Amino acid sequence: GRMHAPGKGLSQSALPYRRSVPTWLKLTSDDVKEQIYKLAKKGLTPSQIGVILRDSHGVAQVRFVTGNKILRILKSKGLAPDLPEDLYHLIKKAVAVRKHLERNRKDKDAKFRLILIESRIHRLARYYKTKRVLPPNWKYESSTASALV
Amino acid sequence: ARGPKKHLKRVAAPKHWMLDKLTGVFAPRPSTGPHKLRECLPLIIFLRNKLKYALTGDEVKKICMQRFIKIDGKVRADITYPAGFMDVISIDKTGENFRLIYDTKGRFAVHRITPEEAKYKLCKVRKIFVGTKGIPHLVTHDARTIRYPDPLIKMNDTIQIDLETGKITDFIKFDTGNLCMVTGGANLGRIGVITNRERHPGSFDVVHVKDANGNSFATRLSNIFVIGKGNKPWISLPRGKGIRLTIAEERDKRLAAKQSSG
Amino acid sequence: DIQTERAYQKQPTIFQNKKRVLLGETGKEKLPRYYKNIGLGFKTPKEAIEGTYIDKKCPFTGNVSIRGRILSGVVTKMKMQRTIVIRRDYLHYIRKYNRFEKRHKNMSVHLSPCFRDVQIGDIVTVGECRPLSKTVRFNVLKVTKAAGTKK
Amino acid sequence: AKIVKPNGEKPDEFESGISQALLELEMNSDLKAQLRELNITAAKEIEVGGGRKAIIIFVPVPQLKSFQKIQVRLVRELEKKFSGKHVVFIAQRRILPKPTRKSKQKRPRSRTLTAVHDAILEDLVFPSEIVGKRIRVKLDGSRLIKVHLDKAQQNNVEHKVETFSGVYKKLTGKDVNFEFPEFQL
Amino acid sequence: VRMNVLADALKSINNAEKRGKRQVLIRPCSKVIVRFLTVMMKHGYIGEFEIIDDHRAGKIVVNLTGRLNKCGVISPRFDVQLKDLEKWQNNLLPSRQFGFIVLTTSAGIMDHEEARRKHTGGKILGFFF
RNA sequence: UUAAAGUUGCUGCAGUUAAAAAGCUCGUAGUUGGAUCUUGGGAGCGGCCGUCCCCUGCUCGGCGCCGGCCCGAAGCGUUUACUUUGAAAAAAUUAGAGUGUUCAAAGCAGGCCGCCUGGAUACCGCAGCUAGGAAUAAUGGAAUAGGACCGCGGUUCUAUUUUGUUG
Repeated sequence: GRMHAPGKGLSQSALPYRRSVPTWLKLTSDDVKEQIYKLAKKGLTPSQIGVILRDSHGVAQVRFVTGNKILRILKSKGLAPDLPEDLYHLIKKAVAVRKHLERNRKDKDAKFRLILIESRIHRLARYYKTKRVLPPNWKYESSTASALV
Repeated sequence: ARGPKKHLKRVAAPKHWMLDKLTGVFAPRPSTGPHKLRECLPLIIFLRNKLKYALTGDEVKKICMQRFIKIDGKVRADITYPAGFMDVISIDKTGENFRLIYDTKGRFAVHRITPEEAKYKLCKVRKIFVGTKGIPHLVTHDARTIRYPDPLIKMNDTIQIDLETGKITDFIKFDTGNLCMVTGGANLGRIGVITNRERHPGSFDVVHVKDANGNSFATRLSNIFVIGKGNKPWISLPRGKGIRLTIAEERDKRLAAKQSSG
Repeated sequence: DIQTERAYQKQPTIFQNKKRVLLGETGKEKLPRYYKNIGLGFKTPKEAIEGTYIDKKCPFTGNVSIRGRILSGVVTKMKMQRTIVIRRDYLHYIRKYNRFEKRHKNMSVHLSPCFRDVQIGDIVTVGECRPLSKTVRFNVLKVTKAAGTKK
Repeated sequence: AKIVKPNGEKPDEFESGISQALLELEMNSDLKAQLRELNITAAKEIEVGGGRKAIIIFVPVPQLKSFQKIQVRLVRELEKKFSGKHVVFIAQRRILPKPTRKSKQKRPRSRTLTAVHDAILEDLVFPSEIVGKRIRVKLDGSRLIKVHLDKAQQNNVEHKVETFSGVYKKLTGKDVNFEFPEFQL
Repeated sequence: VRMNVLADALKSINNAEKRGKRQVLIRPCSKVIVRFLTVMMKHGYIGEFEIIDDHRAGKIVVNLTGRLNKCGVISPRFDVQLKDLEKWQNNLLPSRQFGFIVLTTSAGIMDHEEARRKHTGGKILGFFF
């Protein structure tokens, strides 16, 4: 089940057993490398790069062709984002929720959802501190929310 | 307790003193001497329980200060004198001498010896000291300070001293391949050969001793008395030669002796 | 950097005022350093050899010996000077409920300035000494870094 | 010559003969456009079960990706130059011991025994890639592995499955049976 | 979420044995599960059991027969000694003529009589009879 | 006061209605955490298997020989819990061996005609010390290459066996 919801949904991907590049693919590893470089220079999430590649380029999985995933390529080239994308989206959602609440005082369930997403932000920040990705002195607070990217 | 103890209860005595319960409240606390309290044997205990020469505590005193018993060549008039390992005791008038060796079990045993073997005594060196004007010194396990020793006597060797002059005659070096026996612990009186000697820095250095029939055991460094150079022992061993018969072979031997005796 | 307090700090084994032939240069002004091997398979570090700190409770350059028990722990706090507190986490067993419990008994050990590359979480080992203070009995023999800290 | 070796020892007469045959094959054909830098490490002839034999070529791993587009014609030229012996390209890989508490960096998972055995099994069947795999455990405690392949490229592979089973039995020691199910395509 | 895969596998095969079916779909895979099922096969309780290879997690299909009474798990893993094991087979086995206790050993996953004759012991796993 | 009490429930209790799920949710300390890493082989006995041996590297030497081989060793080898062995762990007491206190509770005595003995053994929770294995559970190796390896290239402090006796 979800960590903040009573739902028990089962909807996700299903990777095939066959571990081989397709023969009909005409995109070499180099060509998808500057494809990923151009899509990252356009300012996109790596998941957006993956969905764009899988739709408009016919590649099944990048790590089955190149040999590594998108964030490894972006870190090896030197254009990966400083903050991870899911925690950045959670921060932006928290800023949107707070800009709703300090404009609209009387709503309560939105404050409940704000508490839930703040707990999610805290747990993901604790995991990133444990994995030594975030700095150990990093701390999220509301008073520097909109000033933060 | 504001001072040293002077009494000793009967059930607080060591087990190798080999007493009973329903005789008296107290036990003979030995006078201070060369040997420790739990590792020695009083003269009253030997003369009243082992040799059966006396029955009460006054008869032992009469025999003791009658000037009849000589301890390592010196006459002693203390009934609670500590007698320990290889303490040569002699009776001059009836011509008997005893050597105190631990037997196959955890106790002392009576062992009559010839007078020619009663003239010397094997004893273990404890530590090496340097005196005032550059005199090397030896401290022996029965607290015999000997001046000017042989230069090849090390920390854990065994020297042989004539009881009439106090000097060193011959020695045994601490090495593998020498006949050894243990003084204290779970193993006591077993005669064996040193094979291994494991060195642990900052703690007890255990050794490994193999018996003459195929048994092996491990004891500490302080629980070592070297008695021979090879296979031949330098002293007369007691009965059984210290083989530590197990309970099955002991039962079989006792049953065979009972069947043969009838 | 040195000679902070109201008395001179020196090592009372060496003589620091030997009279040379010249009392000028080229052979002087390099004072000898007193050090010893503490034993138990431990190796003295270079910081105790070429350092300039002065101690009386250091296991290498000092008047304290190492004997007894060898323990280990994790460094928790570095607040009081020249000595630190470590944490020993151990498991205790109950005969009735056949299940363990973890316990901690923190206690203060002595850190010489020889080991100054110490942060919170570093694993250290200690050796038993004579009482150096009211609650300090142990001296640190070596330091081991924790995970990460690759800088 | 054509053959090189990571070990500093002279190659034997059989692998030198295979190297000379490969050099002749690229000499009198158009293979020289794709074999200027590509070479051979080792060769071995082993008794495949029955009256027919086969040869095994040890190839370095980074050269097998170059060979992966080339095996369409080399194999058929190798049975046509020989009498009837099949040729199998098995990549060489190093099997490292497990780092125990007795016996330096991390041994990667790619060099582990299971990984190199699965990679040998994958490189064993080049035109028919892996679509299914089952393991049978009989009453004797032994493991009978089974390999299921696709319904594409059957007629050129189905006469060499016993050769693959024999060389996998000799190289590893595991009984592997090959089957062609008709499931997806 | 899931803690022990052996507990779920043993509960699933016990339920499918009580309902009287012949094939059981064990969805996790583990070395201890394969070794436990191998011990049960070697002591004549099951038949041909499968290992379905997959790049996610293997699945085990067993050939049941009308031979198993109950197989279970002792959670958490209790360590035993050689003298301590006698109380465990006193209060866990239904009889002394049959039944087995599988316990973890440095020699491998292996039952209690063999661990007795090899003079060893370790953490417990489960039981079957 | 103990057993009966499975009426304190770790083994081993109950929580819809008999006593008892906080109104609901987040959350720190605590407790519990998925798969995955060396498989398989050989010399042979009883006739494929229940017992036998084999799959960590380096500075000095005794079991043997003709500067060349094996054996051993001053000294080092990723750390834990778990598991088996070893040391030590006072006696009495608890089991327990011997012994016709007339039996027994006892006690460590006693039996042949000066002789022969016994006065054992096990247990001693845990914690500290040691030696074979790493299956089980948790940590760490390198991703900013301040990663291994190989032979080269620059900067310093110190050792008597020597530039004809001696400075």
